[PDB]
Order: sequence, then structure tokens, then C-alpha cells
Amino acid sequence: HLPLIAITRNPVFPRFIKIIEVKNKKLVELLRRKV
Amino acid sequence: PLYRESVLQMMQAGQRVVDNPIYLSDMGAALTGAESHELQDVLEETNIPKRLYKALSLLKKEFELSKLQQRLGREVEEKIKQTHRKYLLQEQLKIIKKELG
Amino acid sequence: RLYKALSLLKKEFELSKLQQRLGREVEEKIKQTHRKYLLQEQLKIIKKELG
Amino acid sequence: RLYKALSLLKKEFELSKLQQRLGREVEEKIKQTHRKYLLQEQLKIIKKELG
Repeated sequence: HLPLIAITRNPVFPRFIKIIEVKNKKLVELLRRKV
Repeated sequence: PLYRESVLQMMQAGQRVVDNPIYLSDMGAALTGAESHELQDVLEETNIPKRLYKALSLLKKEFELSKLQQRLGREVEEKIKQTHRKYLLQEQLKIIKKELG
Repeated sequence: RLYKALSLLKKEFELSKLQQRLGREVEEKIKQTHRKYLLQEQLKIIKKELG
Repeated sequence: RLYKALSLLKKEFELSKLQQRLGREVEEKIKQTHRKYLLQEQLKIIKKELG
């Protein structure tokens, strides 16, 4: 039960490390909420 | 070439460490330049041969566009070499026909 | 006949070597051409950077 | 044995000397060919290019 992530033009192929850097700062609130 | 071959040396099929072949095929499909929609359509497939046939057809579909570009490049370049080389020959015609004659 | 065949072989061989020397000469002369332009260009650029 | 080896070196060097000299004299007997003919060869080369 978490808000959907903003993929923001970032494919993530299975079993493949990838980085995401959404311009919006609202996801940072979600990252801190999961810390 | 897109990604390093060392990962291919890491997870080889003869070492039997490939406990998840479907993930290896997904890792190999990661090399594809295909659109995210094409990845989702490969994910819509449930049968293994069908998604493998689609991932291979995607790999080849990118391979066609790439090969057309590389052929077009080597062609224009060879056209440039053909251009200049005869000028070098013509230049030789000159240099053998200023003081000689 | 063997000796004459040797004389024919060297006879062509001189004409060949003359063609080769003329070619390498002309090509090198081109290299002196372009290379000196590379030198003149270096002078030009160094001048732009200061002067 | 050294004398026989030297004697072999002498007789062989004399034969080679006659062969090298005869060949040089005859390659000269083709060098007698005029320099005009050489300029003609180069002339034909002047004809033999792309166009």
C-alpha cells in the first residue's frame, strides 16, 4: 500500500539494475517514508 | 556492441549456475533497443517459446535497422575513398606532367 | 637463350623500378605539400591564440 | 685442406667474376638504348591514367 512510482521514461528490464531520478521531489517523501 | 561481454562470461550455460534461464533471456532482451511497449508485449506472452520467439524477433528487428545503417555508412565512406583516390591518380598525372614533357 | 632471358628480365626490371621511383617520388611530393600546410596551419592557430 | 678451399674460392670467384662482368657488359649493351626511348616510355605512361 504505497503510491505508484513515477517511472518517468525509465524502462527496468527484469533482473537488470537500473537507476531512477524523477525530477519531482514528492517521491523523495516516499523514499524517506520507506527508510 | 552495447554492453560488456564479461557478464556473458560470468553466467555461462555450461557452468550450470544458470538456475533461471528465463531471466538470462530477459537479461539478453535488456540489450534490445526495443520500445517499452515491446517489452510489455513480450511480457503479455505466457508460453516460453512464444516470448522467446518474440524476444528473438525483436533482437533481429533491431539488428536489421542497425545493419542497414552500417552498410549505408561503409558505402558512403567507400564512395569517398573512390572519390579522393582517383584525384590522387590525377594528381600523379599532373606531377608527372609539369616538368616532364 | 637462358642468358638472354635473364637480360630480358632485368631489362623490364629497370623500366619497372623507374616507374616505382617516379610514383613514390610524386606521392612523397604530395606529402611535403600537405605536411607543409599542416605546419603553416600550426603557425596560424598559434597566432590566433596570441597576437 | 685450406689451400684446396682457397683454390676453390679462387676458381669459383673467377667464374663468378666473368659471369658478373659478362652480365654487366650486356646489361650495358641494353643501356645503349637511347634515352629518347625512355622518354617515350614515360610518354606512354603519360597516356596511361584514368582518362
